[PDB]
Formats: sequence, structure tokens, C-alpha cells
Amino acid sequence: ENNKVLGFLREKGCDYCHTPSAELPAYYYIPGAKQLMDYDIKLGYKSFNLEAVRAALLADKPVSQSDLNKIEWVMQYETMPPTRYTALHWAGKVSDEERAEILAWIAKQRAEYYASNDTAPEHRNEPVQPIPQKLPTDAQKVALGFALYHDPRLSADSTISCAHCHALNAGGVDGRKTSIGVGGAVGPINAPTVFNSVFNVEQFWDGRAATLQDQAGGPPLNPIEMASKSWDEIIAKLEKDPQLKTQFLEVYPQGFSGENITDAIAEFEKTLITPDSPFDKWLRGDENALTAQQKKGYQLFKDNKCATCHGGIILGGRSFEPLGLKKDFNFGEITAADIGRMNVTKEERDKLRQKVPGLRNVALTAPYFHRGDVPTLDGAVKLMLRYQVGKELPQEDVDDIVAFLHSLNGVYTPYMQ
Ligand code: HEC
Ligand code: HEC
Ligand code: HEM
Ligand SMILES: [Ca+2]
Ligand SMILES: [Ca+2]
Ligand SMILES: [Cl-]
Repeated sequence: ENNKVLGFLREKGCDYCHTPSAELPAYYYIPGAKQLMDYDIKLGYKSFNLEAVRAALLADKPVSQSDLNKIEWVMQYETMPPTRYTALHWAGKVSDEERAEILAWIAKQRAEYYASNDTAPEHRNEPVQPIPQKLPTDAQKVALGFALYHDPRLSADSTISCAHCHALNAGGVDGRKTSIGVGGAVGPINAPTVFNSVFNVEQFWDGRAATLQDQAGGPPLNPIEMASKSWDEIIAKLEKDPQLKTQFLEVYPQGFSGENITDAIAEFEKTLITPDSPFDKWLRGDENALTAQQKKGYQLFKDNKCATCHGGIILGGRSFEPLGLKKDFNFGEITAADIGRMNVTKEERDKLRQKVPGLRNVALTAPYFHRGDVPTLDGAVKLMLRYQVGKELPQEDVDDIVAFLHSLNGVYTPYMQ
């Protein structure tokens, strides 16, 4: 049944536009439309990478939620292949039968791997899931991580803790365009929320850190941020604190180290989740948790492809997408921060790609985009319609999507109670 889906993808010529492609032979091309056809071949690949899906299918593994979300969408609205190629020898039209089957195969992929038991039956096939209400953690290590998160001694100055860039009462963020580090260093990119970071595939806009623990070793030693020379410098200061040291040795009787401080902080960060958004309560069957407008907004959100990228538990955070997918973005000049994932991979296709932001709590993490230059949700939604979807929408529909986004404010239970 995996093989049935693979047979279909091969049959219909999807791989011609959604894999890395040689210049095709001349008899594939429509006279008068060679350029549009080359542009379509490239945009296909930029938009959707079928080699990822083929690879997962053949190891019998889960297809990513973004890839299911994309495929569902194209099947739902009957977009693929583009209708102008379907009378060609190499590209097939897709029948109602076949569409219904793919849509069914997605639904059982989502049921096997992604849907949660506690969401209402009617909503188990959504491209999105509620935040789990609890993650298992080690309570003693959480208490350490909580103290270290808020300890300015990890910075050269002893003035900056993690909280300076990620205040837990202000959405996990500093509310600045980009963050201000030691010596007043102005940083290169907008600081994302620590809320629900645990659900990201990888951490940092470029995805250069694999886990929360690896991420936590970054800012302490980054000259642009906390700017400590070494863990030795930091520990020489933490060592003079009995209360903290005594508690620390209780866990990790090895003593202070980068490994162990980053581990403590990471464990704390697994408690920085925000379940019971009005949206999540609605996914769990409470029909009155959303307004009429927010339900419409949610429908619009799916209709305009937002859930293709912003899917899963945190409505994003799961994949790397180019800023300017469907239309070149007005960078003015492209900086190293705009280059994004390519800094990590060195791959041309990753140029300008950026971890899709989870939209959980987005109403609380202004300003927006990685540049920190988009001050409102109205703006961010419009800019995403133009550049990521290739579309305009009337005001009233934008207002509705924005209302829906306000529904994603979860509930953080403060550590101390
Ligand atoms: C202190 C120990 C912490 C912890 C636990 C975190 N931060 Fe920050 N942070 C800052 C900026 C600008 C970014 C994005 C940087 C980039 O992409 O290059 C981050 C990123 C993170 C993440 C990743 C989250 C994600 O969704 O990708 C996490 C989990 C995180 N931080 C936690 C800015 C700052 C600071 C500015 C001066 C300081 C200080 C810190 N961070 C410190 C910490
Ligand atoms: C409906 C059409 C969509 C809405 C509504 C939003 N998106 Fe996206 N999105 C994508 C990326 C790669 C980013 C980060 C961009 C950057 O580098 O500046 C975003 C960002 C947003 C944001 C801002 C969130 C924040 O700053 O933390 C919002 C509010 C947002 N998106 C809403 C990627 C994609 C994507 C990929 C192809 C699509 C189809 C969409 N986004 C669609 C929507
Ligand atoms: C059944 C075969 C195919 C499947 C399953 C498929 C799937 C997809 C998917 C998942 C997307 C991403 C969703 C999106 O960005 O809108 C997409 C977009 C795209 N595909 Fe394909 N595709 C197929 C065939 C083709 C072919 C043969 C071409 C080119 C001749 C092509 C060109 C594109 C283009 C240009 C886009 C960007 C769409 C846009 O902006 O409207 N696709 N396709
Ligand atoms: Ca055909
Ligand atoms: Ca922001
Ligand atoms: Cl995923």
C-alpha cells in the first residue's frame, strides 16, 4: 500500500518536477512555453521535495507532517500536476478515485504517527495537533535549570541571563527587533520564544543545534550574546554559591560543567510548554472555545496553504522553508542571517531557507519574521500571502486569520506556586 502510492507518483510524472532534475530532452517541452515550463520544474522542486517522501516510504518510516500536509492540499484542491502538462506523454491526470485514495493514505499516516488520543474524533485528521498537557521531566533537574536559566553569571558582565532575551512573562522573548548582548552588541536575528521549543526538529533559525541541550551551549559562549570566554569562567563564579552548588551536586555529583549546566537548563525548558490554548480546547471537543470568527479564520488558514508549512503540534518548527517561496522576497540586501540553513548545510537549495516558526503564542512574540521588522500580525499574514502562497486576500479574511492566531495563546503554569 506504500508501493501503491509510489507507483502513482512514478506514473503521473511527479518526480520530473519534484526531484533534482537534469535539463529534460526537447520533446518534453511545449513550444511557446519552454521558459514557463523550466520555471515550473524549478518551483515544483523548491516547493516540495519528493525524494524525502520516497525515502521515508521505502524505509517504511513516517512521512513528515509538512509533506503530508502539502500532498493533502494538492489532492484536495486538485492542483497537481499543473493542468497545462496533463495531455503530455510524461504527465498523468489524477482521477477522483486516485485522489480519494491518496487522501485516505494520508489520513492513516496521520492516525498511525501524529494524531493524539485526546483530541476529539472529528479533529483527529487535522494537519495540526494540540500541545501535550505534560512532558515527563526530572523535578530536581528542572529546579536547577530554573535557577540557571535566571542566573546572570553565565554572562561575562554577570548582568545577562537567558531571561534577558526570553522573559517567561513576556511570551518567552525580549520584544526587540534583535537582541542586545554584552557590551551592547546588537544581534543579527530576532530571538524566538523558548515556549514549546522542545517540539522543534532542530533549534535556531538555521537549525544548527540538534537539541535543547546543544542550543543551550550557544548563548553562554557567544560573543554577541552572553560572551563568556569559557565554561571555566562561568563555573569559577557559580562555585562561590553554596545554596546552588549544594543543590547542583545532588544531581550530577560530578560537579559543574558545560554538559551538566546545559542538561539542567534543557530539562527546565521541557516544562516551558503552553497547553490549553482556546484552540487546543476546541481540538479536544469544546465547541464554544472558539468564536465564529476564529473557526472561519482556522478554515481560511488551511485553505490558503498555511498548514502546509505551519503544521503539527506547534504549527511549524518542523521544517526549513525559503522566505520568498512563490515570489522573490524584497531583502534589499541579503545578509548572512538571511542565508539561513545554507550556513549549516552549504547546499544551494537551502539558501534563504529558515526553520518555519511555530505560531503557538505568536500573538505574544511581536515583532515578527527573522529580521524582527514586521510589527503586526496583519502585516505578517499579508506578507505571507504574497510571498509564501502567491495570493491576495480581502481585509475581512485577513482579520479572520489573525483572530484565529490569537486563539493559539496557551497557558504557561509559572514554575513557582
Ligand atoms: C540561556 C541559557 C538561553 C536559553 C536557554 C535560550 N537562549 Fe536564546 N536566542 C537568542 C536568539 C537571537 C536566538 C535565535 C538565534 C539564531 O537563530 O541564530 C535564540 C535562540 C534560542 C533558541 C532556539 C529556539 C527556536 O525556535 O529556534 C532557544 C531554545 C533559546 N534561544 C534558548 C538570543 C538570546 C540571548 C540574547 C542576548 C540570550 C542571552 C540567549 N538567547 C540565551 C538563551
Ligand atoms: C497563511 C498563508 C500563512 C500564515 C497565516 C502564516 N504563514 Fe508562515 N512562515 C513561513 C516561514 C519560513 C516563516 C519565517 C519567515 C522569516 O524568515 O521571516 C513564516 C513566518 C510566519 C509568521 C511570523 C512568525 C514569527 O515571526 O515568529 C506568521 C505569523 C506566519 N508565518 C503566518 C513559511 C510559510 C509557508 C512555507 C512555504 C507557508 C505556506 C506559510 N508560511 C503560510 C502562512
Ligand atoms: C501527481 C504528481 C505531483 C504531485 C503529487 C505534486 C505535488 C506537489 C506538492 C505537494 C506541491 C506543494 C504544494 C504547493 O506548493 O502548492 C506541489 C507544487 C508544485 N508542483 Fe507539483 N506535484 C506533482 C506534479 C507536478 C508536475 C509534473 C509539475 C511540473 C510540470 C509540478 C510542478 C509544481 C509546481 C510549479 C508547484 C508549485 C505550485 C504553485 O505555486 O502553485 N508538479 N506539487
Ligand atoms: Ca498524460
Ligand atoms: Ca518574534
Ligand atoms: Cl514532522
